Amino acid sequence: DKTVRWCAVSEHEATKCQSFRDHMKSVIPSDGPSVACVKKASYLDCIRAIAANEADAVTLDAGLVYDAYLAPNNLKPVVAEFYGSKEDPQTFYYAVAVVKKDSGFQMNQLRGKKSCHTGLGRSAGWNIPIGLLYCDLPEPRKPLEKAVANFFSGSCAPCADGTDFPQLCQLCPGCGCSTLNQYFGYSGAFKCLKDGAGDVAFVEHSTIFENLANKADRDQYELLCLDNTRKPVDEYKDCHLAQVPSHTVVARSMGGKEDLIWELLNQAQEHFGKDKSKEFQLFSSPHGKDLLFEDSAHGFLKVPPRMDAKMYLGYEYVTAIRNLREGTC
Ligand SMILES: [Fe+3]
Repeated sequence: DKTVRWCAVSEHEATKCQSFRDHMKSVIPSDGPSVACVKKASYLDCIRAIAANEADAVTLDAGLVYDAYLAPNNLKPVVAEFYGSKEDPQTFYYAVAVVKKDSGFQMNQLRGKKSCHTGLGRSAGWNIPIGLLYCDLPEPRKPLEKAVANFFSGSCAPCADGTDFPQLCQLCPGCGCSTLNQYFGYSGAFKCLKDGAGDVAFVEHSTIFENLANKADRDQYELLCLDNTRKPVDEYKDCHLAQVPSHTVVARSMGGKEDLIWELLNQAQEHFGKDKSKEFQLFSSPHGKDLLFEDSAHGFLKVPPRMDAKMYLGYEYVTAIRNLREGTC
């Protein structure tokens, strides 16, 4: 049974998935790799179904990949997204902070501002920015959600617990953890800024371009530099908050079909990659943005043999992620 069951987070992803399934079935030979679609309400449900052996694969932001290795799930990153170009594969991205032109604040002064995050635990939208302000938060810095809550004057942090920390969903009631929530994810976080619901969107250098196709309309937005200055949105190389490692497909440590997933995905990038088949597209969709994989991807690279989650993220990010709950100041 050479069939990879991919975990679709919710109605939109599911539809991309069912047509991912369908087009692969027709272009790929009878005995090649198959794909099946399992729908779940959230990545976190996808982590658990995979460990429970009801699915095989799901693409996660790096921040989440760490959550996924943590017991009792024990998932490994297995195939990485890459950006830039096929000719020049980029296995990382810039985390930035996007803002409107002429509007006061800088990095060192984000108290009482309204904020749009991609999601709780995700790299650019959460782990990086929150980690930068960890110690300036008001004590007690535990639990984190509470402390980020009081620190802004309203937020959207997808996947957070709306009933426990109600101010982290003030900008997106329910803190929906799927594209259903329009303020969820990178393009979701950015839409949240555009509509003036929030003062800053913590996203990735590609987001603004993925979401606004006019250099005219973009001159209206700026980035927050670390040295408490602002810069035009195409100058991210010089005004980013941190570099983080690319989203990876994660899979079971034991019996995980890691080899089968690579054969699926690497055949997928052949037929339905960037400007390949008019028909189906792996890194875009009519149904939405960043479904099953980031639109900003160009392809996949195999994660080097037996590199577990800790090894993938880097030593000082893993230390960062942890001390983003515990280490004093
Ligand atoms: Fe990310």
